[PDB]
Amino acid sequence: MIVPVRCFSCGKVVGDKWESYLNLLQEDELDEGTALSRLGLKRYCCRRMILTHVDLIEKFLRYNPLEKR
Amino acid sequence: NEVFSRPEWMILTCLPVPPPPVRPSGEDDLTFKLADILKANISLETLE
Amino acid sequence: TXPGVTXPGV
Amino acid sequence: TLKYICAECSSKLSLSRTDAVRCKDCGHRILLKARTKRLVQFEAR
Amino acid sequence: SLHKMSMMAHRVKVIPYSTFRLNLSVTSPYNADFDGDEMNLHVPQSEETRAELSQL
Amino acid sequence: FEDESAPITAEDSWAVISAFFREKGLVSQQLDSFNQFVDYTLQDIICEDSTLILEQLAQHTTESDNISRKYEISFGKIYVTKPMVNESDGVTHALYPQEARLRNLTYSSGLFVDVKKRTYEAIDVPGRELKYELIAEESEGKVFIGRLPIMLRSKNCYLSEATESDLYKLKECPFDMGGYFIINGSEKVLIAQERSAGNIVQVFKKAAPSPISHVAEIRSALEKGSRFISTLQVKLYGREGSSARTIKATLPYIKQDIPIVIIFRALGIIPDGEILEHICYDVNDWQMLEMLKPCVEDGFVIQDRETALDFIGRRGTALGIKKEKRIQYAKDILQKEFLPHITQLEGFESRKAFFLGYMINRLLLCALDRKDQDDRDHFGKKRLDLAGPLLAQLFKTLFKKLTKDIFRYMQRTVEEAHDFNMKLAINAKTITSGLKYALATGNWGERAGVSQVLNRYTYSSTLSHLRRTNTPIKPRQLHNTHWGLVCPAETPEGQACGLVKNLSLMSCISVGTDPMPIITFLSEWGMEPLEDYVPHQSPDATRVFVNGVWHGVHRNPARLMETLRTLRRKGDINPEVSMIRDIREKELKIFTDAGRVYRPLFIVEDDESLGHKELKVRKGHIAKLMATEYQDIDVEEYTWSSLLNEGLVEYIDAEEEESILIAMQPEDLEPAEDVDPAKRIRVSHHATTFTHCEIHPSMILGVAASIIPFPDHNQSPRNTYQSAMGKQAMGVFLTNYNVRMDTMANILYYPQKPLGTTRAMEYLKFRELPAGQNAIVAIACYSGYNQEDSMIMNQSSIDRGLFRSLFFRSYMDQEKKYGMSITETFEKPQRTNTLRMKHGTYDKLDDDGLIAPGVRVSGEDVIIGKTTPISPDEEELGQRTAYHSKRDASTPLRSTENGIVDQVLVTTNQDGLKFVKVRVRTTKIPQIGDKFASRHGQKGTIGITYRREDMPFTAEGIVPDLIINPHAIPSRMTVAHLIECLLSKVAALSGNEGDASPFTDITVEGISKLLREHGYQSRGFEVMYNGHTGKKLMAQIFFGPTYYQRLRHMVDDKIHARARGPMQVLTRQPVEGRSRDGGLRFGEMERDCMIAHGAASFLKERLMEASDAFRVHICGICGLMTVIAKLNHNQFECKGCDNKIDIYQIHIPYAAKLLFQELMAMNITPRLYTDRSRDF
Amino acid sequence: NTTVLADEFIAHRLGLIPLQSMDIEQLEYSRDCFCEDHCDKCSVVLTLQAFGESESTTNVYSKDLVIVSNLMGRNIGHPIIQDKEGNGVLICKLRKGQELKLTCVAKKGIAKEHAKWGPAAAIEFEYDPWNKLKHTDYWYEQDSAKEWPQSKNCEYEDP
Amino acid sequence: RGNLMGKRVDFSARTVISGDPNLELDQVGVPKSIAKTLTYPEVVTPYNIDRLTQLV
DNA sequence: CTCATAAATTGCAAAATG
RNA sequence: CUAAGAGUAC
DNA sequence: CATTTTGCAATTAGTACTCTTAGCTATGAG
Ligand SMILES: [Mg+2]
Ligand SMILES: [Zn+2]
Ligand SMILES: [Zn+2]
Ligand SMILES: [Zn+2]
Ligand SMILES: [Zn+2]
Repeated sequence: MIVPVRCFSCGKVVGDKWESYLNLLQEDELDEGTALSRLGLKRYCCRRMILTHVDLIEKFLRYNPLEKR
Repeated sequence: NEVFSRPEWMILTCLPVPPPPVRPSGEDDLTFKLADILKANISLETLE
Repeated sequence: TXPGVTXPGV
Repeated sequence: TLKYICAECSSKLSLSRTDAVRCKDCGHRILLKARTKRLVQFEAR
Repeated sequence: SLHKMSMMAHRVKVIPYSTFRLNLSVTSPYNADFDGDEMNLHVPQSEETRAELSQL
Repeated sequence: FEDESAPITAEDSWAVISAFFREKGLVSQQLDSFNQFVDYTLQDIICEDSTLILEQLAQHTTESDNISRKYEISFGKIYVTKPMVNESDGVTHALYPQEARLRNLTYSSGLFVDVKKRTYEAIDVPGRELKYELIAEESEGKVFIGRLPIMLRSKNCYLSEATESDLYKLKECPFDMGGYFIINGSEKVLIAQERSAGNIVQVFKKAAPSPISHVAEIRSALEKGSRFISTLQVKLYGREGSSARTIKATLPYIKQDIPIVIIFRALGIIPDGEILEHICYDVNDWQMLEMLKPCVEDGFVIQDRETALDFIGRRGTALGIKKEKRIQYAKDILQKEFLPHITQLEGFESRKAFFLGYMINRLLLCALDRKDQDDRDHFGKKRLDLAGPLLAQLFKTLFKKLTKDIFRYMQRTVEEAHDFNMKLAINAKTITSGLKYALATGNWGERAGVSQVLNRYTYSSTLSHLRRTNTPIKPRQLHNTHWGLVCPAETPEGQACGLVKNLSLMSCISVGTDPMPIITFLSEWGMEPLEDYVPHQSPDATRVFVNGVWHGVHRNPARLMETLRTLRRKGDINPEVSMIRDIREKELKIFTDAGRVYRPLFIVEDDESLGHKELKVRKGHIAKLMATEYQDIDVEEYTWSSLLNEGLVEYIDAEEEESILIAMQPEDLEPAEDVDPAKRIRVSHHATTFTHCEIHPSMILGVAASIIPFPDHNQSPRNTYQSAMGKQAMGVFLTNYNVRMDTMANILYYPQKPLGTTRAMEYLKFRELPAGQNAIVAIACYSGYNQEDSMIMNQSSIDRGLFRSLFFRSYMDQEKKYGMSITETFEKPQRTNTLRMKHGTYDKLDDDGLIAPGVRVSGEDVIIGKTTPISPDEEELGQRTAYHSKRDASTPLRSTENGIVDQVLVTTNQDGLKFVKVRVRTTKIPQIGDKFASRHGQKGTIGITYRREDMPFTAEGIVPDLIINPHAIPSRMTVAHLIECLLSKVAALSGNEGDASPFTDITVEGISKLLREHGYQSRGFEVMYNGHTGKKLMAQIFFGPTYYQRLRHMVDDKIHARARGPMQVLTRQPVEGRSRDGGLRFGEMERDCMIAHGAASFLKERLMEASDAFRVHICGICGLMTVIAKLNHNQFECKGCDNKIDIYQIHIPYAAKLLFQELMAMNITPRLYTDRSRDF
Repeated sequence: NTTVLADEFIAHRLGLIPLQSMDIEQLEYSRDCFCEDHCDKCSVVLTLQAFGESESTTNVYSKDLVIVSNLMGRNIGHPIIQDKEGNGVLICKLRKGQELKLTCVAKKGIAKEHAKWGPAAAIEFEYDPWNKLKHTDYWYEQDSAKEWPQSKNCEYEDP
Repeated sequence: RGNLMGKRVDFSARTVISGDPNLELDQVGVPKSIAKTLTYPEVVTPYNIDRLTQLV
């Protein structure tokens, strides 16, 4: 849905490393592993936390809001 | 048996009617069947 | 018989 | 009266008991009740 | 409950969670795993049934 | 690449698959069948018959009015509109699916038909033939005959041409695939019903005791006719030891099994030689002639066609025809009831005689041990009725009903000479209600379970449901013909095992085409007409069958098959048409009807340039497909239809799949002939005669089994368990779940795409809508709390958001008009003037009777306040006055459940009465008892939860999210679980994604080497430390990420206890089910176990005190319960016996009292006596 | 809350936000405090107020969390920022016109009561890298020394 | 067979089962809710007046 | 305008004859 | 409330 | 005195959960 704040196993705060990850993947044309290493995710728990996340919220944000002010 | 079951009692002439406890109520299916039986009995009686 | 338990017979 | 929202317009309306449920702006027939004003408590866990 | 051993008198130990808890050995007579199995609990309502349940 | 015509690799074929799924989609069969039904089959149903003629004779007492009239009603073209809804105010407007679902409407489009009322008159002169002429009143005028429900995304649906932005605008999920109906706001899907194919001759060996040894039958049916089934059977009486073997046929509407020779002479074939030629094709085949001699020796009594027809008419069961006209009647039986699929006209007696001879030939070939009996389970012998044919036959019956009603009304109004009107004639309610009922309830009539509530628990669950096939009832066995058409391992574990199947990923169902063009092609290309076919002069002739109708013979079937293949490969013939050439039997079979299940395959040609067999698809077509896909993600577009049009790919069904050879993979089977020991052993088959190529073997799996990582590294029952268990997996079923008011929804907080992912799961949008999470699993006998499939879930991992979920539940409530002015009203019931107010608190309702979103609700709390008017001015119960004119009809929350009210939706139903849907959202956090399972059938509950410190930890401080017992691995042999854990570890470390497709060249050795390159033990073991003492574990623990699903089976929805509560009204026993606070069953064998334990008093307590103890009175004179008791007055009296002191009371179950009462009501006296009249 | 995320979903995300706790010993547990629900001596009140006034998605981070209660000079309450961009944890996203107003009471807590209070993350712990104490029996196929990679700590002890 | 040989009974519970190596063979773990629902009638006796009074 | 009716077990008594 | 049906757990 | 022959339906693992639909349709007459 949206990037989890903390890695489930260890607890490293990885909710602030999603937009940086996407910018690395897009602007710097880095592959996934090098970007994960760059962000500081050395344990494969955090690496699977950030690597396999699916950003469903974009989909949810396409629909017009039910309550619009 | 002389007392409990004679052969002539195998032919029905007075049908027992179970109470509504047996057929609680829209009505139960036994209620409708008894209604149909009574309707047929009244039809035959009037024709006679 | 019946069926079940034709007839008899048939 | 109590507030509702058009399912399409997202417009807010106030409806009484005798009012027929429609959106005054667009005429859609689906309305959703508004969020309550009383505070709600969530445990952040 | 294919046999008498699949229905046995146990002693209640109250626990603070939402599942029946039984020893691993006593699963063999019941043919019970823990992959979603459900089990039934009957409580006697008299001293006589309680007593013969505990003693037989 | 550089070479345009170079051969493709195994990776290239995926591009092809992509192109396929760009054009078809996952539910293409549903939409295709419904589009066929709307576009062509409705008009066929309307035009066939439906011309009501009523010929009112003159009935002229005097010659003044000697005029005979004839009123005829004809139905012309049928117009189907876009879906629209009526209203209480009568305003009709366009209806969208995410309005029908919310308003409990039906996404139905009105049907109209052009009615032409003609009237003819004739002069009624006796003797002179009547000549009817028009009166120039040729009035014609569309009329509304009902509403056809429209399946979503179909060609007549508003979402057919919607783009992604348009779908988002209309509150429609782009991931939603359609192919289902909306009936009363519920998504209903039509399960593909499996049946035996029509117009196919099947021969079966019978048992020894039966006098018939072999039975040859056809379930004949014509599609463009009455669609009535006549089961012609040809049976071979007499066993092998019997010398009198007479073959007898079972004609419809015939009381006896007429011998075949009688039928042959009746059709017009008198001489014995002609009959035997029509049945047997070889003069040297003296065995068949010897077996057939009893038939001709039996029929020698008849030597004339009129004699045989008279014999049949004598055996005719109508018994209402004179002797001279029996012939004619027999003709009718032999023209319109005998093999309708051939023809319904006259002058084709030779064709039906040929078909009868062919059936007898098949029966003899099966009886002469020259061929095996037909397999009943062969999937090419089965047809799947999709939404198309099912709705077609249902609408056929329903429109027959409507037109019969029209004729009855016309006859009534012409006999009574009242005015005639079209509106007063047509009853649109007939068609509308019939369709709506047959779709709302599974029963398909006026079969069961044809229409089912669409499963929306998970996206893969929805897909598998939309591609589900049901077989009415050794059909349970996975047949060989199921290869690539249904999933090899996807079927329920229970009584439905094998009967319920799921389609393969690329498998499609034909929709049916008109077979006239193929007949024209055959006739042009030299098909010898069947009328002048003399087998003696053309012995080595190949018989051509079209849809089971033997149409002729050909002398050069090779060229005919080649040109038919070319025409199908160039698009001239619809590719769904299946063509089969059985060389040994010398038969050619063409099938074009609907229901056939086929799959696509690459085409392999001789390719003289390379000198060896090669795929017809090369790198140029792959490059064009890649270019088209990239353009979608300027060049000429290249889609799957382009491959189908230039002969690049083909559609082959199980009928054609019998006469082909398929290469499993191109890179290893096409080219003509130090190896890696870690790779699995494969064979070359030492043969080069391939005709087609599998696009990919991983396409044999279904939607649910395409999620399994390394399914070829698992025991097959585990794959079946995972296929049936991923439909229970929890994920995101649709992206627009926030705007759907479904009954139950469960959503993962953080669905993660698998680290070990398959190539076939990015066509299922699994990576877009994942249904599980990657949990760090350790396989260890850690604490003994994970024994016997229990698991130890990391409590600290749960706290941080693992498998946490949202749960939405919606309560629907309408106001119904009890009368003209007895309308219900949603309101807050007041204790002053309301009756039967539930014990739950009403304090959470405001004036309009609905809880505003945000307010917490607990168990039994009222969320919907509804009251209905009643008759006032009654006094009883102590506090009932005339003021209590409102009876409570509220709907409280579930007793066990609770949560935050998400939303409430108010709208107007079809009648215009306001109704509401209250959706309540709560959080399901995993706890001790929830069921979790890997993608390999490793189901299990949470035995216990340990915090992070207590879990074993590696040298890097990583603690597992899950601990599973080692003992689940050896017995269950889920090696794929281990391999996917290793692959997920490698993928998470290296940042790539694990390619866990089934039949790839991925080895455990390669994964281990990659893991060793990353600084870890190659086999996934990690030195771990005990969390209680920190000491190293003497054994190293298998450790790594693994994909787990949270299943719908939580302990919170299964715990259930009942000391006392509501009882059953009939038997005075506890009610059934936890939803009613019911009582648990103390079944028969539980009683038997308590008997074996010897505890009699406990058994009596179970069956009397705990369930039903009823004190009933009897008398010692007659043991019946006819004792009137007045307990307060202390008077017992059995009428008839004239006794008042000879009474006893007994304690028997109320069920026993009711049984005795039903026995007495059925003239049986169970007299109960309290003393022994006999010794033991 | 007019967003697409559930209320308790956002509450869950907020609970996982790390907060500065340098002087947490100066705070008191709310359970053994004399106030009714929460006071200044035992809690920190934050308020997240966001609006979707931009035509593109607007990201509600943890940097927008503003402390309401007067911290009385302590060094608690502040969300911890680590990245170079300066925006904290991505709490939520807003389409145009969406609004999200909420308030948070923050107590002191240990990782036992809930893992969201865990300040520890992963703690590497190792002893005797050369297995001289024989506290492990190394699983192996051909040779335990070769198949088991030497730890980085093996350089700090004599083989 | 549906109401006499086997019938639905009160004073019974049913739920999921989990293993517990720290329970005796004859012991069964009972959830606190199920214990709070299923009940036993204990006759008031001079020997159990105090504890049943405290339970009341 | 609204209520009333259209697999595998079993368990044989005939009917015919020479 | 009853009945029918469908899916599902072991 | 000795065979002999024939036609088919009812009853057949336990519990346990959830949800969906429907309850004589249309026509006459007071
Ligand atoms: Mg089990
Ligand atoms: Zn981590
Ligand atoms: Zn509006
Ligand atoms: Zn008496
Ligand atoms: Zn305080």
